[PDB]
Parts: sequence; structure tokens; C-alpha cells
Amino acid sequence: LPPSPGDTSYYQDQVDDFHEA
Amino acid sequence: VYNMQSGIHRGSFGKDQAHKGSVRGVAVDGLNQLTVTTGSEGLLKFWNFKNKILIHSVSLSSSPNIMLLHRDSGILGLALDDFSISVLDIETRKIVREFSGHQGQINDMAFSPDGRWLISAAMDCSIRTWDLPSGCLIDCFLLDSAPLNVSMSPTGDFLATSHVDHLGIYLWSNISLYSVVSLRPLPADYVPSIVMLPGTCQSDELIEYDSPEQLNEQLVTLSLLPESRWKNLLNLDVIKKKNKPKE
Amino acid sequence: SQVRDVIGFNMAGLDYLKRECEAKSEVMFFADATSHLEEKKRKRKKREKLIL
Amino acid sequence: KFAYRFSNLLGTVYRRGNLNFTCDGNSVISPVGNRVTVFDLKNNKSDTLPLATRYNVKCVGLSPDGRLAIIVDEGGDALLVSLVCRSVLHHFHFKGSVHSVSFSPDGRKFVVTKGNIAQMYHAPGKKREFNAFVLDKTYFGPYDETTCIDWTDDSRCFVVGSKDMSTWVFGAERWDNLIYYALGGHKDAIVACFFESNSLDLYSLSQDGVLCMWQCDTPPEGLRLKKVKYSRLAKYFFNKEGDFNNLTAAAFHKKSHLLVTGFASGIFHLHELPEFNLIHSLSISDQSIASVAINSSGDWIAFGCSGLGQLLVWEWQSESYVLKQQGHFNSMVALAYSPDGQYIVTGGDDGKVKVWNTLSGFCFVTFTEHSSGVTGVTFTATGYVVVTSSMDGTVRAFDLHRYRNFRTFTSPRPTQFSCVAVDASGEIVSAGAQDSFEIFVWSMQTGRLLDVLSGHEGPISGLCFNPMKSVLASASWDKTVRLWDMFDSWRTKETLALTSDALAVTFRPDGAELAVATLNSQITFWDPENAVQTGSIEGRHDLKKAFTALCYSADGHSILAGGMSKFVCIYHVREQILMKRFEISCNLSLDAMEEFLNRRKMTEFGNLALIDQDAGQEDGVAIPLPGVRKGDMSSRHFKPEIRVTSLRFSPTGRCWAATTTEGLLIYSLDTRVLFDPFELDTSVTPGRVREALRQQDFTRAILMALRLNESKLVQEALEAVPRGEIEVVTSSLPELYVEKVLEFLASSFEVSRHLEFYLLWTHKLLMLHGQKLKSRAGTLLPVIQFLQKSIQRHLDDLSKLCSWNHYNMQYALAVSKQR
Amino acid sequence: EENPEHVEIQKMMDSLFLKLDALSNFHFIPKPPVPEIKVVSNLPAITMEEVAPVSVSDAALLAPEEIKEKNKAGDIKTAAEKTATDKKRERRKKKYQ
Amino acid sequence: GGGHVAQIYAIRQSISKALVAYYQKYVDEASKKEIKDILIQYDRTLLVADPRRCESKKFGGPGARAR
Amino acid sequence: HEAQAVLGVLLRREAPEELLAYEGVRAALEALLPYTERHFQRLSRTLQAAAFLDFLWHNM
Amino acid sequence: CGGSIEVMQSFLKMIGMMLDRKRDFELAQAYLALFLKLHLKMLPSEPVLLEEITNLSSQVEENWTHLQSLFNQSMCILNYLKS
Amino acid sequence: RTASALFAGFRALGLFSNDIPHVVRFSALKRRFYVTTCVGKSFHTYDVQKLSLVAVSNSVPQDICCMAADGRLVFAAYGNVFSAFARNKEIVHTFKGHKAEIHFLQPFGD
Amino acid sequence: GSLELCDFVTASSFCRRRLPTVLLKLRMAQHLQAAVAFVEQGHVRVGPDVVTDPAFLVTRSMEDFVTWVDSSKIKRHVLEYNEERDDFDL
Amino acid sequence: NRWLHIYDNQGIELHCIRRCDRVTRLEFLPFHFLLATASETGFLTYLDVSVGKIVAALNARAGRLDVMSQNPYNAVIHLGHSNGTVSLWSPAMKEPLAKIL
Repeated sequence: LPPSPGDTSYYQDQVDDFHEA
Repeated sequence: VYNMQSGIHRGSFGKDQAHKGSVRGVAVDGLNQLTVTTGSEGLLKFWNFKNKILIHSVSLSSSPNIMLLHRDSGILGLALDDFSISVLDIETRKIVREFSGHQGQINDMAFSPDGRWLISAAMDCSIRTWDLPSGCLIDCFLLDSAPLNVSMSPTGDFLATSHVDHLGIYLWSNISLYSVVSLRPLPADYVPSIVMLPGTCQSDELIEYDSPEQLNEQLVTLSLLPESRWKNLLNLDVIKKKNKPKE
Repeated sequence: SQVRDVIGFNMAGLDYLKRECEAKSEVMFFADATSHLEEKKRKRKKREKLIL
Repeated sequence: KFAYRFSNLLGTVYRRGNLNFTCDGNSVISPVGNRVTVFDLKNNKSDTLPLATRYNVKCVGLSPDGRLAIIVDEGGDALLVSLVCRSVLHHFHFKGSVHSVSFSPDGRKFVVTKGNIAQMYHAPGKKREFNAFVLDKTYFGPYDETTCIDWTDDSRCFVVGSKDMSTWVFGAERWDNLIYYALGGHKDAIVACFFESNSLDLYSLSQDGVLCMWQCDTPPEGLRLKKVKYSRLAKYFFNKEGDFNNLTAAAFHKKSHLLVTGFASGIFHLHELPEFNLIHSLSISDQSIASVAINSSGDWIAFGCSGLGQLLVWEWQSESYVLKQQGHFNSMVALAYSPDGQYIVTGGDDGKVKVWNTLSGFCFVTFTEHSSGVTGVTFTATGYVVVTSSMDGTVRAFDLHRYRNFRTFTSPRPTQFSCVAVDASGEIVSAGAQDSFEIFVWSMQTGRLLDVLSGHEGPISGLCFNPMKSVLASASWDKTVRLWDMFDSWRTKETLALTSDALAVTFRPDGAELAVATLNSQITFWDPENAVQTGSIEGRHDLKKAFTALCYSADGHSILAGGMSKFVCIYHVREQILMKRFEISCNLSLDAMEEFLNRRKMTEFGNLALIDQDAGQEDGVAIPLPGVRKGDMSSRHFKPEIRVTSLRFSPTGRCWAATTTEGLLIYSLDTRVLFDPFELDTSVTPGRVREALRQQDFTRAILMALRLNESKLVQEALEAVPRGEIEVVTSSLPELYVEKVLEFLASSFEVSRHLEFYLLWTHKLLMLHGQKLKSRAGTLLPVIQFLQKSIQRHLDDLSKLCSWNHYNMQYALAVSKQR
Repeated sequence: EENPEHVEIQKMMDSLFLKLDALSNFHFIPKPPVPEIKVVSNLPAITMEEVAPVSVSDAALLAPEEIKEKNKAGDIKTAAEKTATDKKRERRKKKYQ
Repeated sequence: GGGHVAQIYAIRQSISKALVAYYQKYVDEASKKEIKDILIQYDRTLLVADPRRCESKKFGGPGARAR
Repeated sequence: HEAQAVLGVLLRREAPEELLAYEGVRAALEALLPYTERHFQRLSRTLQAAAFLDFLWHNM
Repeated sequence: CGGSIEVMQSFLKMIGMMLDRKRDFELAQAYLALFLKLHLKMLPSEPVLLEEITNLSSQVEENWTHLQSLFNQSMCILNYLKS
Repeated sequence: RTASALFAGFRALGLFSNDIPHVVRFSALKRRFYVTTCVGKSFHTYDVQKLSLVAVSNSVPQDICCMAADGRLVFAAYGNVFSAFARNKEIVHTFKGHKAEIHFLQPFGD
Repeated sequence: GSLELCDFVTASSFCRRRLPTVLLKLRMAQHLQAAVAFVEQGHVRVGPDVVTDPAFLVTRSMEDFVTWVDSSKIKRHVLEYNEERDDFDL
Repeated sequence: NRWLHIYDNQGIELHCIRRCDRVTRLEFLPFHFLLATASETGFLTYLDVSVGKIVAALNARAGRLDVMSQNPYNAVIHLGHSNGTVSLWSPAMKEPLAKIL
């Protein structure tokens, strides 16, 4: 199941999460 | 000249006026290169559409009544007060055909979509069809009421007309599209005896030739048998092998 | 024309002698050369997947 | 000027519906989607009828006389058309979908089966009426859907099959001894039913494969205008017990007692009915055989396979095929013309490359080496080499000499190819990639990668080589057109900046002008050598938002444009004005089996919507769709839309083609479209021409006939000239009229029996005026290619026989000369 | 014969790859039918597709060099014919290889 | 910004583009067409800016691409 | 050309059935055919090129 | 196959007549070519057939040479124009 | 007996009613009302649910002056002659014997 | 990478490649319902073509070429905020 | 036409049964919560609406099935044929309970 639409992980993969953090 | 989008005047033809008399008809060619005008004085003038410079003027034997242009063919038709119809080529500015035979004032004219036929309606209650390539009359039928307007469908399937006191449009089917017709040249001085009802009821001049089987004995000629019956006679063996179904 | 006629005349001779040999022996001509052709294409066909 | 009309649909031979032979039996009528094609087998010609329909053609009913035909689509819309003149006569709408239509042999009645009922109508007359179809009678026999129709040899009675496992016979006229009769004996739906030659005995065929024979005690003459019994003689099984092979189509020839049966396995059988003797059977394909028809003479049989759209006609006795075709599965194709114009090469998404002959319209060579779809296809300078690019990552070359893939080019790196281009020299081959956005260029004879051109950003819209200069023009989505000169020591490169994204690039045939289509729906004309913009054309309003495809005419005076519109537009390049538009009909049919489409938002396709017309609103009210608990936001939906993928124009200039979603459309030159005289005068008339012929003034007659522009007049005039005076009239001909005669002559060779007479004319004209035409040769390429093609057709086929005869007889003499 | 296991694996890749492409397509492209199991019939069969024109023969498909090999010189020379230069040339090439 | 010559060229381009846009918006499209084609046929720089990039022989390899 | 000149003699001089008697005729017949077609097609092109001079003569 | 030799002689005169009229030319070439392929080997033995071939060989020679020359000149000019 | 070798009369557009009064008839075997109005030398028939044209009759040489309708037949008078129309299109019976124009037609049984 | 990552593909990976959520990643929209709404009116194009189906997976290569369609009211607002509106380009 | 569907009385689709295909006749047994389907292919199927499982799928092996009725007292299914016979069926048996001419 996908996460909540408000969650940033809904539209971000691990590559984007590493740079955004 | 006015712009359709804004309604702004975009110029005029002639230093003061295009013609001395009343303007009888105007037309523009398909490519917006040439403009043709007529005057009651009897002059036919050709203009450049863009810079509005006079190109050529032609004198007319009689005063022009109505004028229509067949854009793609470049053929211009003039009906005069002397009951005659003159046909001119726009590009060369010269007369190509002269049609006569109407006994009344011409109300309207129309072209077939290919441009090979001219149809004219007059006050003698007759509709006449002219074949431009041969320059002969090919059809003439009478009506109870005088025809005011005549028009050909772009597909060429139907002919539409209107009458003097009637409130409706009448459609005529051109019987050529569903049946083969052999055109026969009518005499120019012809008057149609029969009146045809509006709705559903119930020579040297012609152009057709049959080529002989041989022009001369020394001339070598082929047969019209299909290629497949004779061209592959030397290859029959390789043909049959390929036609064998795989076991 | 003469040179072409000499070559062309050899066509009728060899083509006819071709028909007699095929009549005598049931095996057709060029069969071995045909066999090499399918081997050549499949080695080429195998090489193409390897490059991919 | 521009006188072209739609003539052929190429790449499809059969989609769905029943096949039919014409009355004489030489031609076959095949439904292809919206349209209908007629194949003349005797003269191997193909003609696509002008009519089109919103949905696929379901039923075709053909009149016994051969003049009329009725074309019914899935929705129930019907068209009455005349075969002789190829014109649509009438439009009609049946209330629901009809399953079949058949004409009575006498030609006075025709029967349509729909729903549970059978309706009989009067046959339409010759003249047009307001209501062409007039209902006559209506019959309520069966309990389930009616399927198939047959008539007796006399028009006394007819028979209808039904899905209620029974077959019903009715009387066309009121007969006291026969009102209606029902026949059973089947445990599945009826597929076909036939009558005897001159009796009321009949045959019934079930979907299971069961044959039933029924015999009557009353002769057909025994019918009395205002007591008949039927008995089952025999029952036969086509299949062995225990395999479920379904009969799908059948046909029966009454005089020769021949039965042809097609099955879902893709096989067919022949039998002789009163004894049921198996003649033989064949296997055609893995897909089912949808339709079967047999001509009147009984020699030929037609088979259609809907799975791959395969058409075959088989001459059973000599066991040879008269015609055998299979088109691309999808209408999406890529097209190229041969340099002479003799052949057309098409590539498909299946990876299949097909070569079609222009004269006949039939495919004759197929190459299958490509695995994925063909993105681009082209010819070389000669007409004997074709180059293709695909998503495989390979660019392949094929020859027409030995029919082999002799050369394959590949990138060192894994890439896929979107477009291809080759020079007039034929040494240099170029391709572009969907992702790397760089051009790979190889040598033809060497086969190695010469160079990789880089600099573009974004995908390459198109590549084109200058026909005369050997430079490459590439369009890209970085709003640039780049020019690369190959044979330059310093590697010169030119860049043309654009306001919006580039989509198409083409070259004028002379090579001195370049055209670009941009995302703002503008066509810009540039001079390539000086890099200056010479013109522009705006196209928002004409298409009804961009022009995807461009093409130059052979003379170059006009340009052809297409895109997401349903129109193809013809513009005049100098005046920058729109000359013409052609419209494209759309097919709304959708396959029922497909389940990967969200049907709820695709409601306009395939007659899915129900629109209420009895609700008192003029346009209608749509019944609401059922609700769901969970929304489906992962399924694709599509809207009806027409897009022109590409345009190509024949070098001969006689025809052009449009590759679209509906298919591959062919437009041909026709004289009946427009009357185009050269220099008319009141003196110029056919009467004066015949008078000049009678007075033996040949030169003046020819000149007058040439100012007029009917081919028939000049055809009569030249044939009037006797031999020996040919050079006299040839010398008198002015320079302007020369190229007109050669245009006439090339058209003449195709359809004239008098071979060398016209060839005598062609011989003299080229000898006297050949040196002068060399100065104006550049503007005469379409005419020269036209004449060279037609004369070559008679040269090659005659040579191999004449050489074979003369030399073999000489060898025979030499052997006999010995001893 | 070919390994059976490799056959289904590429087959399952084919159906999967078509489905992924269907989502990316801007317009609809119908899918060609695929036989789940093909059954060869005991009846004789004929083919719709044709790889070479029906008129040409198998001899025509063959190149002349295919049936008869050629050396670079295009001529053959026996040992007794060979001069000093010819014998020196072949010895140099033998050393080279 | 810029120098004298660049400012002058920018002013010419701005004036031409502004007039063309005004005639497109509030005047008929035809007159915009003739005026635009005149401005293009004189100098395309009046309406379309083409900035200068770095392209030189040094990027290309020695010799011609073919032959 | 001189190979054809020799071959033209052999075909004409002795009877065909004696040609079948020679050893290796079958293998020799294989290689002769496709190469001979190439020469005939080349000479046919040359004859077409020879027509150009007749065009020169009428233009004098 | 049961067809006597004089029937062949009648057949060979048929092609001579058709070449004489100079009509149906492509069939005359086609019918002769099929006949020659089938019965080439039996021809040189029978003297009656040889004299017919002698007439036919003359007729096909003059006819084809006239046509082939006219074909050649037209084609070479057209290639010259394109070049 | 040929009027035009190229053209034939088909139908008139934009015409619905003239001074001659209309006639209304309920259908047998069908639950339908049709109204018939004279138009020049022909008459049109309409259904009443949508006022949609359903039939166009054959033409007569003179203008129709009086119309009467009964059952399966429609009677129209033109000049001094009147006829009977079947299927709303085609004449089946024509009646002569009057030396003056007809203003009244009364259907009376057979 | 290797086949190890191949076992992580789920419904979430497919949902992340939808057209509306890519707009939400590219900051062209801030809410999913707003991102979905932009699509059907036709304000969003993938290269030359305009896509109205919210169920549409965009490739990595095609993701680089998604933008506002020209002559769209949203693109006017973006240009107005940046003070870069040029009416010659419409 | 192609499968069997379940709808709410307000128009909301609930279940689409992919197994039951080309069904011509439907009939519901109330006290057993069984829905019986007759198909074109010749199959008779029983569905338990209480749980959502197909309890039985029987091959009548008599051709097309188009005539069906139930006995409210008995709860058996009656099937008509072109043979002139009526067949009695129950979900427990794989063969008809009886055949009557």
C-alpha cells in the first residue's frame, strides 16, 4: 500500500530523501 | 477592400473610382493575386489585389449583367444584356468560348465542380447546360416557373434552384453519378417542348473514339491479355514447387 | 553485338545440358551451396544476439 | 493544378465481415475496417471504394444484376451504393444491428435478419427516391437470434437459421400449402443453411460440426397460390468424437454440389454433398477462418482470417493460389517510395518489412529479420536497396537482387534508433537515438561507424539529406535545426535557431530550399546555403495543434502538411496561402474482448453509450453509468483522435500517400477532378481538329489537340498520322509542346496495344529535341522518370523471351548441322 | 532442440514488457494474439508470408562467388609454372602467417 | 546593462517586437503578417535574438567526417 | 572472353551426349552458369551504351 | 504423349502465321519459348521441323533487332538527360 | 418522352405547409398519428411526436387544390382530375369525368 | 544494481511514476487533488503532446520534458510572478 | 454478455464473477442462498452468495442451455433440451437426478 498523499515519501525515492535530509 | 476581422478599410481600386458606371460584379482569384471588376459602361478591368495597380482592360460588346468566377480552374463567366454568355481565361485575359441561345434575361449561372459544365437559368423558364471543352449545348429542359437562382453542389450530386414566387428550394439529381450517360450535342436554336415536374415522377461535335485492333499491317501490336497468363511460362516448374503444401 | 551473341549462344548450350543432367540424376544443382547459406545466416544470427 | 482523388487503401486486405464474388466472378469484395476494397483477379488490380463508415463493415449484400450493393456496419447504418459508377446512392438506419442481408435471385426482394425477426423489403429501383428502402413483410418464427439467410433457385421461399438450434423456412408469397415450417435435430447454434439446385431439400449446419440433410415430398412447382412434409435423410459429423473443433463458416455451390467448410482450428474441408465424399482438406493458419465464399463458375474459393487479416483465393482443381496476401496487424506503418516510383516499402510495429508493387497494389516480398518495430525506412539512389531502422538497436540493409540482409549496423553502446537517412551517393548512412540525442553515421560498403555527431539536446525530430549537396539536416526539441557537411576538411557545422520546438524537416527536390515545422504550428522556409529565412506560413486555423508531417511536391511549388488534425493541407509556397484540404474519416469501433481499457471514460468508442431520444430533449439524454466502491485510477483511457504520422509523394508525381492511424491512404492523379486546358480559343474545338485531320493538316491538328487537354482527342489525333510522316510533324512541334507529348506517351504505353507505333513517336522526339531538353533537364525529372518507367515494363519482359527464342533455335540448328 | 526452460522465461518477459509499454503509450495499439499452445495439424499446410518472389528460383538467390571460391589474383597457377618471384612471394607469406 | 552598441540593438529589437505584438493583439492578424514578414526580410535580428555560442574547429577531430 | 571463345567451340563442334561422357562435366557445369550470366548482363549494358553514338550521328 | 509429328509441323506454322500478321506478338514469343523448352532434344533429329525453325529464326531475328535497337536508343537518351 | 438527359427531380426543401388544410389520420396496426399537408404539386406526411418527415409523394402535373384522406388511401385533386395515392407515395387509381375544377372530396365507404 | 533491488518493487513504486505525482515532485503542484485537476483541462504536456489521462506512467527520459502547455492561464501567472511576460511569444 | 455482475439497488456494482461466463438464464434458491446459472457453453453452475464461493460446476453435456426453472418445494433445477427431455439436477450429483421424455 502507498503512503499518505501528504507524506513526502509519496513522491520521493531514497535518492531524493538522502539529498533532502 | 475591408478586413473581415476588424472591419477596417484596407484601400480602394482606382485613383478616384474603379468604374465610371455602376459596379456590376467583382471577383478575386484563388491565390489572391488578381482582382477582376465589371462596370455598366461595358469595361472589364483586371487589378492586382495587393498593390491595387491596373493590369489590363477589355471592352465588352454588351453591358455585363452577372459574373461568376471558378477559382481553381481560373475560368470567368460573363452574361450580357444581349442574352449571350462569354467565357474568359483569367490568366491570359482572352475569350475562350461564346454561348448563345437564351431567349430571355439570364438570372443566374453555375459551374460544375470539375469546371467542365456551365449551367445558366434565364427568364424563358429554361435551364441550359453547356459543355466548355466542346463548346456545345448538351441539355435544355423547360419549367413552369421562372428560375431565379442556380447552384451546383461541391460533391456534384445535386442541383439546387429557386423560383420567382415559391418559398422553397428544389433539388435535382444529376443522373450521371449512378448511371452512364452518352452526351449528344443539341442544336443551338432549340426550344424544349416538355415541361419537367419539380419532384419525383413515374457527329463531329462529340468526343469519343475507338482505336482499331491494328493501325497497319507492318505495325507490330500486342494483345490485351493479362500479363499473368503468359509472362511466367518459362518459370512454371519453380512455381509448382512453391505451391506444394508442406507435408 | 557479336561478343554478346557469343556469350548468349553459350546460354542455350549450358542450359540444355543442365536439363539433361538433372533428368538423369535426381539431385538438383547447387544443393551443397544452398546448404552453406543456412549455416552462414545462423552463425550471423547467433553473433547478433551476443552483440546486443 | 492539384487534381488528386483518393484511390486505394494499402496494407490491409481483410478485417471483418463476409466475402463476396462479383456477378461475373472475376473480382472479390473484401471489407477492410470502415472501407471496402474490390480486387480484380483477372487484371490483378485493387480499388478502394470512396465511401467510409463510422464503424466497421459487418454485412455486404450484393444484387444479382451486379449494379447495386448494400453495405451495413455494426451499428446498423446502411449505405446503398452503385458498383458500376462507384458512388454512394442512399443512406439508411436500421433500428438495431442486423446479422445478415441477402438478395433474392430474381432481384425483386431482399431479406434482412435482425433480433428475433426477419424483414423482407422491395428491391430498390434505378432512380433516386426519398425513401429507397421500403419494408414489405415481417416474420416472427424463431425463439432466439436469427443468423443466416438462403433463397431457393426460384424466389418462392427462403430459409433462415437461428440460435435456438432450429431452422425456419418461410414462403415469400402467400402459399396455401406452406405457411412456415421448422426443422430441428441440432444441439447447438445454426451456422449456415443451403437449398438444393431445383428442389426444396435443404442442408443444415451446426456450430458443433453436425450436418443434417432434409428432404421434401413436394416439388418447387407444386407450390400453389391461395400440405408439405419434411424428413431427415442423413446426419454427418465433420470431426471425430471427442475434439471440440467449431465450424465457423461455410459455402455451397448448387450446380457443382460443392461444400467448403472452415473451422476454428484454421483448417478447411471440401465435400461433394449428396454422397458426402471428402475431396481433400488443408490447413491455412493458426487463426480461425471467419468467412468463406465461392464464385459462380465454381473454380475459385475465397478465405479470410480475421486474426491476422489474411486473404487467400484458391483454385482447388489445379491446387494453386490465385492471390495470397496478409497485411500489417496494425495500421501504424512507415512508408518509402522507390526512386523510379515502382515499389513501396512499408514497415510495421511487428518488425515486418513488406514490399508492394505500385501497379497492382499487392505485396510480394517480406523480410522478418527485425525483432521490434520498424521506426524508419528508406530507399537508396538506385531502386534496389532498402534501409531500415528499428527499436532492436540495429540498422539493416536489404537488396532486391538476391533478397538478403547483407549489411547490419550497430552502435558500440546499447541504443535504440528512431529515424534513418541515406545520401544520393549511397555511401553514408545516418541514424538517431531515442535517448542519447546524438547521430550515428556509418559507411555503406565498409560497414563501420564513421562518426558520432553530438550537440543536440533533446530528441531528434527528423533527419534529411540534401538531394544534391550531401549535407544532413537534423531537427530537435532544443528549438534548433542543425546542418552537418560531411565532405568538409574542417567539419563545418551550421545552427538555425527557432522560436519553438522543431518537429519536421524536409528538402525541396532541387535542394535549394528547406522547410521546418515548429510547435507554434508555423512552417518556416529557409535558404540552406546562406542560412536565411525566406518565408513563413501560419497554420493554427487550417488544422481543426501542430503540424507533424511535411512533404514537398515534385515540382516544389506546393507543400503538404499534416498533424493532430483530421485534415491534410496543401499550401502554395510562394503565395503562402492554403490551396486545398482533404478530410479523413474516423473509425469508432472497439474490440469487445479488450479489458485493459477503462470503459467508463471511453464511452464514445464502439457504441457503448445509450442515448435516450424519447426524453423530449433534441440532442438526447445519456443513461448514467453504474457506481463503484473503489476508484480505478490506474487504467488507461483514450479519446477519438486522428493523427497523420507521415506524408510521402511519389517521384513520378502521379500519386502520394499518407500514413495515419486509419491506415495508409493513397491519392492518385485523375483527369475527372479538374478541367485544365492550356490555351483555349474560339477556334480551338474538336470539330476543327477532326476537320484538320480530314484535310491531312497533321501538325495544326496535333497543336490544337494539345492546347485542349483531353487525352482522348490527342489519342485519336496521333493515331490518325500514317507512318513516314512522323518526322515531319515532329520537327514542326514547338519546344513548349514537347514535354506535353512525352507526358501523353508515357500514359499511352500502359493501356495501348500499339506498342512500337507510340515507340516510333518516342524515338523521333528524343532524337531531335534531346540536346535542347538537357538544358532544362532539372525541371523535367518527374516526366523523365514517368516515361522511363512505362517503357521499361515492356522492355524487360519481352527481352527475356525474345533472347531465349532466338539463341535456343540457333543452338538447335548447330546440333542438327552435325551429321 | 533448445532448452525448454529458456523458452518460457523469454516468453514471460515478452508479455511483461508489452504491459509496461501499454501504460507509456500516448495512443492505443492493439495487442497481437499469441497462441498459448500451438498444435501442429496432421494436414498439409501452406504459408501466407513469402520471403522471396514466387517466380525466382533457389539458384537465383545464390551469389556466384558462393558456389565457386576465388583467390585475390583470380587466376590459378601450377607449381611447374611458378617462376622465381612467385616462389619467393609464397615463402614470404608463409613466414608472415 | 551592457554597452552602447548592445543597448542600441536591444532597443531596436524591443521596439519591433512590441509593435508586432500590439498589432497581433488589438489589430487584425493580416497586417501583423505583412509587417512581420517585412521586418524578417530586412533583418531577422529585429525580432529573433540569436546569441553567440562557442563553436570552433578545435572541438572537431582531425580530417573530414568521411573520406 | 577467351574462356567463352573456347567454350563456344566445344558446344558447337561435338555432339551433346559426348559432353555428358567427359569426367567432371557436372562439377564444371556448376561454376560456369552463374558467372556466365554476369558476363551476359554486363554486355547487355554495353550494348545500351553503344546506342549513345547513334544519338550523336543524328545531331551532327 | 500421343501427338504425331505432323501436328507439331502444324503448330510451328501457327507461330509463323502470327509473326507474319505481326499481331499478338508477345504470345508468339511465349508459345514458342514453352515449346522449345519441352521438345528441344527431339528437334535436331527430324528434318521436317528444321526447315520450319529456319524460317522462324529469320523472322524473330529481324523483328527483335528492330525493336531492341529502338528500345536501346530511347533508354540511353533518358539516362543521359538524368546525368 | 425525355425531359432532361442529365437531371431528374428529387425533392423540395424548406416547405411544410400551404393554404390547403391538413388532414390527420390514426394508423391501423400502429399506434401512431400522421398529419398530411399539401406542398405545391406534392404532399408530405409527418409523425406528430417529433414532426419528422416520413414520406414524400409523387408529383402531379398541376397544383393540388383539394385533399381528402381515408384509411390506406389519400385523395388529391389537381385541375379537373383527381387520383388515389397508396403508401402515401404512388398513385393507384385516377378518375376522369369532370369539366371543371374540384373544390370538395368526400370519402364515403368504398 | 543487481536482482536484490528487484524484490522491492511494489504498488508504491508504480504510484510514484504517475503523471500527477511527478508534478507534485517537480513542485508544479502542491496538492494531489490540484495536481490531478491540472491534467484534464490540458495544462500539462509531455513534450509536444498534451496528456489528459491521470493514469500515465512517465519515463525518466520523458520526465525531463514535462512542462506547462503554451497559452495556458497558469503559465501566465508564472511569467507574471517572475516579471518575464513577453506578449510577442504569446 | 460476457460475465456475471452483482449490483446494489442504488446502481453500485458489487461483484463481477469471472467464472460464470456467457450465462443465459439465472434463478435463485432462497432457503439455501444458492444462485444457479445456465451457460451457453453447456455448463450449470451453483454459487453460494452467503460466502461467495462456487460450490459446484456441472457439465450438462447436452449442448446449449437456454431453458431453466426451479421447483420451490423440491429445490431441484429443471433443464429443457432439443431432445424433448427434461433433466433434474442437484449440486451434489455430477449426473442428472432424472431424465423425463
